[PDB]
Amino acid sequence: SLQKKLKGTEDELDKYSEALKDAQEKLELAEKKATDAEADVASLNRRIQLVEEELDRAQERLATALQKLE
Amino acid sequence: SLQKKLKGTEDELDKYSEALKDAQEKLELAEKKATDAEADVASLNRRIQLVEEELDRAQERLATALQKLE
Amino acid sequence: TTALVCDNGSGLVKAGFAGDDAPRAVFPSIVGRPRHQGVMVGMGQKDSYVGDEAQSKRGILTLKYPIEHGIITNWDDMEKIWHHTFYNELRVAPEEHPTLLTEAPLNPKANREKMTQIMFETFNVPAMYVAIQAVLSLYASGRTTGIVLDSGDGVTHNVPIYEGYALPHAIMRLDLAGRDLTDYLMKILTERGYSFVTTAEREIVRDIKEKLCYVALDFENEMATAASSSSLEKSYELPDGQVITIGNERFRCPETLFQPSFIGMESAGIHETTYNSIMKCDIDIRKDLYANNVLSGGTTMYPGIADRMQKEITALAPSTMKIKIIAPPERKYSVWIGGSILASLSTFQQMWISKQEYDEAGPSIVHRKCF
Ligand SMILES: Nc1ncnc2c1ncn2[C@@H]1O[C@H](COP(=O)(O)OP(=O)(O)O)[C@@H](O)[C@H]1O
Ligand SMILES: [Mg+2]
Repeated sequence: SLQKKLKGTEDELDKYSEALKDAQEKLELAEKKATDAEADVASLNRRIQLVEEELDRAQERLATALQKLE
Repeated sequence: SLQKKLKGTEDELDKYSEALKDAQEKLELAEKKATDAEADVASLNRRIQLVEEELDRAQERLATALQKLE
Repeated sequence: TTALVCDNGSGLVKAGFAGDDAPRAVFPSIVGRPRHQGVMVGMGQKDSYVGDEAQSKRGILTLKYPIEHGIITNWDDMEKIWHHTFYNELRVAPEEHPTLLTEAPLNPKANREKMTQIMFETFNVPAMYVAIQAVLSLYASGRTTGIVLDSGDGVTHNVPIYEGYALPHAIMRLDLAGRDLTDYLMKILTERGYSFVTTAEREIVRDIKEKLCYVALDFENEMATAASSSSLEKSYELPDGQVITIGNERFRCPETLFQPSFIGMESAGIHETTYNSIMKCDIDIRKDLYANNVLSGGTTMYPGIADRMQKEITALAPSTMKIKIIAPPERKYSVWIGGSILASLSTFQQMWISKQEYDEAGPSIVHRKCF
């Protein structure tokens, strides 16, 4: 009588195990994508501040040359 | 006997179900972070070319002013 | 016939036929021996495990590196490594294949002499040649000028080349490399509470360094951020479970390249050595050297290394000059690609060292015009 219950429990355990394994696999996939995106955006943010400083002292010496031309 | 194994299997299945719920929660949070980073990088890499052309013509008339001053 | 390109390197042996796009076989240059006794009878385990085979049996074996800093210390296990590479990974008899090798700048002449003697006697290759790693790396990038930095696991060196003309007097070689970074990471992880002593766990620390470490653009600001925020910690899973966490050590380890004082080295960082090597050259070629800075080697693969190096060099060099750093995605395989391209050239066919030529001229011929 309990054999059918054990078989059903085993089938359910296998089903939830497969679903869980897919859940991790997707979790590592999404996490790797997120970390790669975060590293890329952080690097290009650092690029953003460096080009911002570049631009700033660009108008600095541009203005200086402007009064020099004056 | 078999009852102890069945009870342990049920408890483990509940634990892995809770882990599954946490896994989907973490996946959703990672997806939200990924799309926010995508929006941020989109804004940044459509402003980088504006900054680049800005510094480009900045140095352009820097050179013009320098040669006129000379 | 076809030519064979072998790159012994240090910590990773990469080899393959000339003309291929990528090396066919890549495996760690590790030879191991079992330190235990073994009780099962009939197993018939062999004395020595080499290559990637020893990596899978890490917990039972002990790992010995035949190459410390470019140079080779133990020669019998080096012969074992070469025999394995020729016979198992490539499955080709070296009796009918010329072999091209890579050799770091500023190494003892006895190294080259014994290398050629072993390759001509033990394996009886019809011909062979030895080339500098930096020149091959410059071949791979498609450039013809520019200063190239080759930071591998054994040694870091800069070779300034202009229009195909090397400048030997400006070559700078530094012993800081990936192995020292791994050792410093081992020394620094003890602070958090994790202790690694066995040579097997050296590989685990190396994997952590490869997969987790990164270079910070600014050091003090990153320290201030990490002292308050907790967004820098990441978790790693050891082979037997027991997840660990890591904070400042994530970016403190690669800073040793720019701050050699961390491990007690007297010399200056790579950013300063590159600028010094550029300034050691003439004055009419510094524009192209500044504008064609080439990176290579496995240790260069740290994320954010290019931005920090460019910032430092710009802070050193005059503001008028344009500073550009070339960082191809395939940095660590650049040397082998350059070697394949060099061995595939038609004009290179008459620069090999022949068998009878070596026999009549002796092993000393390596240092002659056939460099
Ligand atoms: N992505 C990476 N992160 C950290 N270290 C790396 C990375 N890629 C390669 N390395 C380092 O480079 C070393 C191998 O250098 P490699 O390019 O194979 O030349 P060689 O074999 O001559 O040292 C390894 O010890 C490894 O620590
Ligand atoms: Mg190398």
